[PDB]
Amino acid sequence: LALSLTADQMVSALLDAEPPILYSSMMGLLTNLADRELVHMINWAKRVPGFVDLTLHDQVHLLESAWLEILMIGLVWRSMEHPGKLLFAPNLLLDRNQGKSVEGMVEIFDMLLATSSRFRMMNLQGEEFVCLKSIILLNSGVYTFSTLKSLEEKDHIHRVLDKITDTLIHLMAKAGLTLQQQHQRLAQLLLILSHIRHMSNKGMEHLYSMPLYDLLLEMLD
Amino acid sequence: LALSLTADQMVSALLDAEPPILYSEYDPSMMGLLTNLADRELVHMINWAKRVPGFVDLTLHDQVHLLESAWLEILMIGLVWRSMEHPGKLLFAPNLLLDRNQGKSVEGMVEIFDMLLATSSRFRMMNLQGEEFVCLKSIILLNSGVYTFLSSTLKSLEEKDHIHRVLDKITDTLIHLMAKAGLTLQQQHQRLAQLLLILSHIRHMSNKGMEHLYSMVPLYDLLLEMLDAHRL
Ligand SMILES: O=C(c1ccc(OCCN2CCCC2)cc1)c1c(-c2ccc(O)cc2)sc2cc(O)ccc12
Ligand SMILES: O=C(c1ccc(OCCN2CCCC2)cc1)c1c(-c2ccc(O)cc2)sc2cc(O)ccc12
Repeated sequence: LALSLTADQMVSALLDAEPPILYSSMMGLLTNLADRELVHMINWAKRVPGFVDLTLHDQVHLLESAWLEILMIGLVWRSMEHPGKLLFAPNLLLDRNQGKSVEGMVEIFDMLLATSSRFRMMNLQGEEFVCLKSIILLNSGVYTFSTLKSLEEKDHIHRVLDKITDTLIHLMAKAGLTLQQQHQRLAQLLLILSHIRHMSNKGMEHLYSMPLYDLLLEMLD
Repeated sequence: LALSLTADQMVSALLDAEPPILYSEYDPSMMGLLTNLADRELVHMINWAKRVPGFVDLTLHDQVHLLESAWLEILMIGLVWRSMEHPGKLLFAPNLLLDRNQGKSVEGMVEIFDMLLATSSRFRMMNLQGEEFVCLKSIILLNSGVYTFLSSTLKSLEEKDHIHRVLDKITDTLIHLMAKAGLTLQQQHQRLAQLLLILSHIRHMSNKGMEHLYSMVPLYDLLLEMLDAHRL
């Protein structure tokens, strides 16, 4: 059970669950990439402690709400060592000028780059990244689930979320930050999740300007 | 100087800065009432923003960018605060208390109405304190538009560093309140996380709100006009 994992077991479990880096006119290639990444995201999600404990429909609701944020935080994480570029795939590395080549995408491209720089600046660690990605999955769809079962599901989510918060703090203490630094960095990282939400919402409007439930359900069952 | 404030003075300053609760303005359509209401609160939001420690130290341009990004999240978080004691209802104004049946009559509104309601539920179940609320509303102002700053110039980096120091101060202030309420360190870090994850929902509701309102002078120029006082 997720609730009885230590901090180290949480980290280890999330690190093990990491999906592969996939390989790649542009929207064709990006779409093809993302669609293939989704199949592995579902697999990753089944390994996030606590996630399989939820009902199938709740599982679907969470992925339905979080999938683009998850693709974007992975994007932003793999683009950290490539200032001014987004590493969509090891063979698809794109600059803002290439992003301009698509109607509607420069502004989000620009948001994506800036997030990547911010991760670089904070020197985001891999262990921290996997916690953040897990928080997105469990948090993004949660408030948009009055029934008896919903009470139970929400309670479980907020206990797993609390476990992940403990894990982030443990990581920051091991690294030798002061208590004050720990809370400050925790806060810094969580506020970044709000930008990621923002990019995802703008991403979706952009994608829709050119049903997923059934598809996740098939993949999840 | 905002960076020299203690947690208690930070809190006192934020409580003092609180805007008033405005009334809806009508003889006793719904979107007209809501719009007139929101437009009048905007004026007061600018006064509040100037009173948030650290905000006026920024350039006019950055002040306007932060508010252009965050105004609707600020209207929504206030609405959610004032609706906490009215389960199933949104208290837009003491004279405009709406249930979801009434939000359904405005086309496209119900989904966001429900999200606003669930946020209010969450605040109530968490026992959100007034002091936590004002700190969260400040975080929204300073954080929402922070990663959409155009410039990478020296001035810009100074500005962003100042903003991040002020956000850090608010984090210390939140943690201090939780320590004063007797939470263990673990409970403190847990509740801070729960609070900040709610902001990501507030962001989401604002985005969906903006899409809805766009389906119903440029805002940048309006805020500019308001924050740009003369001293006559
Ligand atoms: O360009 C994309 C993308 C393209 C198609 C797409 O979905 C097509 C529908 N599919 C059917 C059901 C499931 C999805 C998703 C993302 C990407 C991004 C994007 C960046 C900027 C923006 O304006 C919008 C989208 S970020 C990103 C990251 C990755 O790792 C891969 C891909 C992209
Ligand atoms: O209904 C509203 C609202 C109406 C107009 C509006 O702006 C009209 C344009 N003006 C030009 C210049 C700037 C704005 C903003 C909010 C509200 C909300 C809303 C809730 C659900 C939703 O689907 C969308 C909007 S939440 C909220 C909270 C408050 O205190 C007051 C008002 C509302």
